[PDB]
Amino acid sequence: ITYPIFTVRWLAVHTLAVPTVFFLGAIAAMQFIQR
Amino acid sequence: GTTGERPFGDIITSVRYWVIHSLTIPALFIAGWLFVSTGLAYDAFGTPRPNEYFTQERQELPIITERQDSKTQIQQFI
Amino acid sequence: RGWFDVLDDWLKRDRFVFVGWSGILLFPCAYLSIGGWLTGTTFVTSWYTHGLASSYLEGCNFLTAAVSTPANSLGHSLLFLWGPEAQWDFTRWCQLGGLWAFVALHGAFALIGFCLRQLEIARLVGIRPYNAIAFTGPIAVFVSVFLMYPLGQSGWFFAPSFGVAGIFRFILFFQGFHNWTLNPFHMMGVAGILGGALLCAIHGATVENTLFEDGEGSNTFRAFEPTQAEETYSMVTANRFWSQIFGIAFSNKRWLHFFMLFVPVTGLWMCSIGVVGLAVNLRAYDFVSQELRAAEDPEFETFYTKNILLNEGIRAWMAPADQPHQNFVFPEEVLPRGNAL
Amino acid sequence: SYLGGRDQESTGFAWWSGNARLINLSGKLLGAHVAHAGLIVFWAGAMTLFEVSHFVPEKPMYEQGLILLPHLATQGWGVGAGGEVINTFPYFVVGVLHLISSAVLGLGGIYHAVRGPEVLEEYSSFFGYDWKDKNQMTNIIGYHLILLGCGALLLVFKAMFLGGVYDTWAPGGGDVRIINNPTLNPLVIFGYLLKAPFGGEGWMIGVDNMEDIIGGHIWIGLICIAGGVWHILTKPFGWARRAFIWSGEAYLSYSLGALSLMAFIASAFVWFNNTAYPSEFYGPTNAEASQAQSFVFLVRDQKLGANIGSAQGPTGLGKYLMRSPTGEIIFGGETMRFWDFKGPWLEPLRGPNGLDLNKLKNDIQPWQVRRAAEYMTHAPNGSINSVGGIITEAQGFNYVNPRAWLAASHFILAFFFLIGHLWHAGRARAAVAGFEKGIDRETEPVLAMPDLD
Amino acid sequence: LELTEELRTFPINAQGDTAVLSLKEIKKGQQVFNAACAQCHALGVTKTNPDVNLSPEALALATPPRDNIAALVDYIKNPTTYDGFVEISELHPSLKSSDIFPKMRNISEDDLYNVAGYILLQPKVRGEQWGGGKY
Amino acid sequence: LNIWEQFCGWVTSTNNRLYVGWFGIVMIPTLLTATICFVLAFVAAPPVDIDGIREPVSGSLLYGNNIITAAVVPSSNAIGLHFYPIWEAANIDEWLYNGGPYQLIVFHFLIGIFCYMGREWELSYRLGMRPWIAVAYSAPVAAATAVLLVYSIGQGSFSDGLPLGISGTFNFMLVLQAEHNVLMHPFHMLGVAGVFGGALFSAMHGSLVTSSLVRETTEIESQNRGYRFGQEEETYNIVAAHGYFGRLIFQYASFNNSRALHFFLGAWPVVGIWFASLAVACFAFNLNGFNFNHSVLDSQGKVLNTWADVINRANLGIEAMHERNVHNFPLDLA
Amino acid sequence: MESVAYILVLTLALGVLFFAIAFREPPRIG
Ligand code: CLA
Ligand code: CLA
Ligand code: CLA
Ligand code: CLA
Ligand code: CLA
Ligand SMILES: CC1=C(\C=C/C(C)=C/C=C/C(C)=C/C=C/C=C(C)/C=C/C=C(C)/C=C/C2=C(C)CCCC2(C)C)C(C)(C)CCC1
Ligand code: OEX
Ligand SMILES: [Ca+2]
Ligand SMILES: [Cl-]
Ligand SMILES: [Cl-]
Ligand SMILES: [Fe+2]
Repeated sequence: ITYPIFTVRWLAVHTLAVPTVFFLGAIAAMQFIQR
Repeated sequence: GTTGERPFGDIITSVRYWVIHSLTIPALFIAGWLFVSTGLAYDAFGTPRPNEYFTQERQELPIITERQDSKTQIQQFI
Repeated sequence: RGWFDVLDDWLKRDRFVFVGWSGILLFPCAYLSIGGWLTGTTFVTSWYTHGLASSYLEGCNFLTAAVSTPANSLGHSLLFLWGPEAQWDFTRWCQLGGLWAFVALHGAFALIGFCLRQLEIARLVGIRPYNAIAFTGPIAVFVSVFLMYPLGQSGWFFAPSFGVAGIFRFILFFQGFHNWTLNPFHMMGVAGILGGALLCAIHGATVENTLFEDGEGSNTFRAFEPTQAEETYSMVTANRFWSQIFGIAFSNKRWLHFFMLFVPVTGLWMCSIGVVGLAVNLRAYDFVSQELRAAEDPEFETFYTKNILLNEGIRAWMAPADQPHQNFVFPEEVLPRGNAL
Repeated sequence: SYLGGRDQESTGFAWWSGNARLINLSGKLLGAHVAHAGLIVFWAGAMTLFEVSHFVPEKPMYEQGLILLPHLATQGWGVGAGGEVINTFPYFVVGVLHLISSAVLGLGGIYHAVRGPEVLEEYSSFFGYDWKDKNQMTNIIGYHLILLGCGALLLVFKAMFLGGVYDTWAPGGGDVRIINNPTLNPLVIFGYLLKAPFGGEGWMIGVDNMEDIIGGHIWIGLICIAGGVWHILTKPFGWARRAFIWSGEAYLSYSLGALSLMAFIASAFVWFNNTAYPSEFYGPTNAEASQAQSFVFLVRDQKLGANIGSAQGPTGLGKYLMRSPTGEIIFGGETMRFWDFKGPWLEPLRGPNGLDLNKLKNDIQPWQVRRAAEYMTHAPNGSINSVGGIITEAQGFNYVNPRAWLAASHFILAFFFLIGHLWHAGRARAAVAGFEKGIDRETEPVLAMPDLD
Repeated sequence: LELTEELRTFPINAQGDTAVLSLKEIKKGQQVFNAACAQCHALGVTKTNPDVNLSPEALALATPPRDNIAALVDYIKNPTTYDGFVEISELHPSLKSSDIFPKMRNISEDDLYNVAGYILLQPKVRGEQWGGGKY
Repeated sequence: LNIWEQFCGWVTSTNNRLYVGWFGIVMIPTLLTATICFVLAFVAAPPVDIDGIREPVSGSLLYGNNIITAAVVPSSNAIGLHFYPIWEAANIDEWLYNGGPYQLIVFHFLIGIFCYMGREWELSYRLGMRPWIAVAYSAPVAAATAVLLVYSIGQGSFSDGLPLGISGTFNFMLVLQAEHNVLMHPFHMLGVAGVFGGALFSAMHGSLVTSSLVRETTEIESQNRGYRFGQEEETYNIVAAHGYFGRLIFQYASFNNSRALHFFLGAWPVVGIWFASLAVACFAFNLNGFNFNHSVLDSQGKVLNTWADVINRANLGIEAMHERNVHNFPLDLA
Repeated sequence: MESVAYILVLTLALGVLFFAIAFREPPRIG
């Protein structure tokens, strides 16, 4: 029943997700802007 | 069998996961939106802006010529 | 315990991703060069290396976006961020090369870390590895195209550039400048991969064609307790099927699986030793025959001499635009044009 | 005892294979098709309701990249002369009459799938149908074939009575003309079927002189009617009872064949034909544009003062007007392959032998070249997204030529339907033979057979 | 360069004067270039007559010269050969021939004024293209 | 018993060295004519003029060319899409100079490759198997549809569209990049990922059985020997192979049951290549992979170089050099 | 000379294509 919050996989899944949706946002921002 | 930690289907059915992801997924998305709308990627990463490729003195498709001091050549180009 | 055994009781736990005592070389070097590559597609660019716009920031929609290369006038120096060239500056670094240097190097150092990894779990469950033997297909492609092809030639501009179209340039590089088709070491590799693609397709068919249907249902995916010693496909009806249709048939169920290991792994290894001939450009584009009476005899008309003039269509058309290092500029009547086109 | 419903474990089928709970359920299978035929009709209006209001009538019809509005203009809902469009209001009302007809076709597919009865058969002895009472299953094909042939006669009552169908062989470009004599005589129309499927002859595709099209749907209407009242009145025969499987899926695995058979031929009506699909509305084919590239450069060099014939090319052959293998004087260069071209323009350049040089000089009028100059720039050559011409040309104009943009999109579907026909015929032949779930444990049929060697 | 105003200067009339053109009329001039000026003038080449390129090496040589954009909107009003000898309004889109070429109905003089300004701004920013395309 | 049932009852019988049954009745004659004509056209066929002007291009081993360079060297551009049999030729020298034996090893071969696809069904009904192997053979029979028949229909003549030979296969590809651009096309790019996955999934599943095999021998002999063909006990434990490839990636990344695994080896290469074979069937009607040339551009309007124009500067050069005589007119849209 | 060198190794490869079909050993079940 008692399950720990942070583990190795909390750091394994946040790495390549914190730089994912920070890069998703960058792509959207890049797309709106024009020459 | 089991692995020792909380399963994913029991993670996203918790309200405690989504109060920590109502101001976090659009927090990190807007942090990506300000990375290029403020133009920080033009100065931190080395990209040219799409009006400052070619200058008045330069039209000849810039290439590294010397090997030893490439940084100096790059600085010379603008 | 001791000092080291407490660490070896940590990394060999049943964590959900297995971290691995060989994984400390992998997991730094495999998050970089995935995430090193994923900034090179978006943010850092070419156009100071060989005059190309190859980023999402300049705006190419991923089917021509790539972290490229260093320049041709730069040699084989490992652009090191703290290196001579680097001068401890992020900018310019990537702009003048980096990445691809960085990503290439780290990727090469990992692929060691993944093949060390599947050796390491193979002892922990005691399983007799062949995946590390079958990873010698994939590791001999990487270290002999992205690593040992440019070190025979000039510096890492002629190495392939990391993207879907950056590879596609390096394809049409190897058609024109080397004729990488029709040398025999590449052509075993097409027998390796396309022969490998049949043997997983034809083996994927017959296990779904000979089933026992123990259940009273309809779906064939059920009734298969993993802890089941009786074998779920026939092999007696499947041998009777292929002895009649094709005439030859796998008459024992092992070496049906060893052949599926063998047929694309020795395909890539024969393909790996061809580009090391291309590294010093021992191309075998030329036949010693079939050329002297392509010179003396206009009556001798064949596909190979038709094909060898197509490669001249590469080497004087894209080479001013591929390599602006030499500033090749051409006056438009030196280019090989066939006719009205 | 049963009446389980729709789960994994009452029927043995999973969440995928997500119809085969309705093989034996008669009533909810009717709610599958009526919701599906409401969905085909929903696209059929809303594409044209999107095509109109993305239409411009001054620009030609193939330019804006639209594929249903050239189907309408073949029947001639308000086209003036030469392919100009005079009225767009019959194009608007034909889709709203499909947009409103999807909603009443949408009520059936939700009543018969949810609220209506599950046992379609058990009722007033009409529908029921046990995929195995053959006499009943032929009556379903008989009810459709008297309605299929009555839709086949709806074209000829459009052509011979209400205005007329469009005709590209009309003098003065092309015009709707009310067809006054379709062909009944079967030695040329059933003689189309006995022809070669190759170049030259062109089995069902080269079907020029438009009054043979209207002769088709007289002859296809008076056979589907007479086939429709066959299958009401009689049963299948003795040989057909023992040659054609006779069950649900398979009894539905024969529609994947002759179909995949249909859109193979429909991937060639839209690719080679120039009279069932006009080039003024769909755009030119591959055969038309390559003749047109040679034609506009002929009349340029004719007007530039240069004896056409006497010109050898770069190769020894004639640059403009060489001869085909069977004597008809054709256009030179790479256009030997489309030497069978029979479009509406240059048919006033056809002499007795072929492209005749008494009339190839002094009978090119300024209408003829500017049609072929239009088809030369509008050749079927495109990208995935929009960009026309050759790929080594830069992106300027955007044009996919919806002959070519429709021919592949049926050929993806005509190939795929030959797959699932062959894939359903496997489960068909293992339906009545009982090993659809695999071989037996105990009675293995291979062990009864002897050794090979 | 930023596409400033004084690189978008070009002589708009016959032999004596120029004008300044703002940014947004070029982009609808670009839009009408990719609609009606489009199927026979991709990259400045002319696909039906293959040596009537829109290069200013060759646009000056057609007499009277086709660099003045008031002359160039007159040469889409009244198209001609290189010598001004005969009209080619049989064979060319025009406003004289709108009944023949129906695409020229939804157009104005000022909708031609910017595509005349568009077509010679393109060789001002690139040298090989609007030319042979392969130089 | 009956005279015709003695036939219909020999040919559908299982006990033969090859199955001759009813799809084989079309197959066995009309494929073996294409076998006999292929060995003779490879050896001593006179040259055939692919270009459609005059130029008889040789591809037979008697005429000085290697087995890499030999070909059946396909039919002429002047016949187009005409049915050109051996009898509508006025002589066989007129046949073999003008594209004769290519169409004999196309219409015989395409009939014989479809009846094989029916014959692979027919024994699976004639045994107890569930018949889903004709649909698995519908993937490399589609590659025989596209570059032999389907692409040569929509392009025009039967000239373009060989693989017939070795170097002529490589000549056909380099022009199909040149003419209409194979590479940046999303059906071919989906299709090679089926083959590259099918390269790996052969080497993955074939490793993981040969890894997790049980002990039944000693080290000095072969480990391929100790069991007998036809046994009912599984030679490798599937629970050990699942929790090793599971341990490699993560636990739910690996197929817990092997019967679902073998559907996936018979899915990923077989759904892949008939997207790649529906690239060429889509390429038949000149519906080509997309051009990103001149896409990115300065606010000046100056062009910016990409990889795509660097592909195009390679692609225009094969287009400006191929078929070096026949083009009299500035577009290659024929 | 070379022309019989290809036809030799071709038909010697084709001979094993006949021999492996006919003279395959019989698999025996146990
Ligand atoms: C007229 C057409 C038709 C009809 C009515 C049926 C009817 C049936 N088929 Mg079927 N089939 C057909 C043609 C047809 N078949 C063809 C041509 C193929 C080959 C592709 C298949 C392949 C197929 C499979 C693969 C199998 C069946 C099965 C079945 C049965 C269950 C259906 C089910 O559960 O759906 C299942 C539906 C899904 C799982 C949804 C999948 C959706 C796909 C992936 C979409 C494809 C892409 C699509 C174009 C969307 C693009 C979007 C874009 C933005 C990218 C049912 C009797 C099953 C059977 O034997 O049961 C008796 C079975 O296992 N079908
Ligand atoms: C052309 C597409 C199509 C159609 C018409 C159907 C139709 C049907 N499927 Mg089905 N199916 C499809 C695709 C389709 N499917 C695909 C792609 C899959 C794979 C995912 C499945 C998987 C599947 C399974 C596994 C099962 C069905 C079942 C059914 C039947 C009854 C549905 C039911 O009881 O739930 C009722 C559903 C609801 C009450 C939910 C509400 C949804 C509403 C009704 C949708 C329509 C709303 C619409 C927008 C309003 C229209 C406006 C109006 C003015 C007309 C029904 C005839 C079931 C069956 O066999 O019946 C016993 C069943 O077991 N299907
Ligand atoms: C493929 C189409 C199809 C089929 C075969 C059926 C079949 C059936 N429906 Mg049904 N239905 C359909 C579509 C279909 N429906 C649609 C689209 C709707 C929504 C409007 C309904 C709504 C519906 C209701 C509300 C009921 C049925 C009922 C019935 C059953 C008894 C029939 C009866 O006694 O009617 C009697 C028949 C008549 C009085 C004759 C009227 C015929 C029509 C209105 C004249 C027009 C015909 C037309 C011109 C033909 C050409 C069509 C053309 C426009 C394309 C029967 C099984 C009943 C049922 O399920 O039992 C409880 C029932 O109460 N249906
Ligand atoms: C699409 C509508 C349709 C459908 C689904 C059916 C369905 C059926 N009809 Mg039917 N029929 C129809 C329309 C239709 N009919 C029409 C319009 C007519 C009027 C002419 C008839 C006249 C009719 C009679 C007179 C008979 C049937 C029969 C049958 C049954 C078996 C068919 C059979 O074995 O022949 C399949 C054909 C063969 C096995 C012979 C081979 C045919 C050729 C040689 C094969 C080559 C085709 C080739 C690939 C394509 C080229 C086309 C051409 C050049 C040959 C089946 C229930 C039979 C039956 O059961 O009696 C009631 C029967 O005797 N029908
Ligand atoms: C099967 C015969 C047949 C054929 C060859 C055609 C052909 C044509 N029709 Mg037509 N039509 C038919 C039946 C047919 N139709 C029927 C039954 C109807 C009523 C629904 C119509 C309604 C109709 C309309 C309303 C219009 C056309 C139009 C057209 C033309 C262009 C559309 C097209 O590409 O057709 C594609 C044709 C096919 C895909 C038919 C292929 C079928 C093959 C030849 C036989 C297959 C048999 C099948 C496998 C069953 C086996 C038999 C079984 C017993 C064994 C074209 C000339 C349009 C046009 O442009 O006219 C001006 C138009 O306006 N037709
Ligand atoms: C008006 C028209 C026309 C005319 C006519 C018609 C309408 C026709 C049709 C006709 C027909 C009417 C056709 C038919 C065909 C048939 C078919 C297509 C069939 C098929 C089937 C099959 C192939 C199968 C067989 C078999 C086998 C093989 C085995 C089993 C048994 C059996 C026998 C079943 C045309 C074209 C000119 C054009 C336009 C329209
Ligand atoms: O010749 Mn052989 O080839 Ca493939 O393209 Mn179309 O026609 Mn030519 O082109 Mn670019
Ligand atoms: Ca206008
Ligand atoms: Cl060539
Ligand atoms: Cl030409
Ligand atoms: Fe297996």
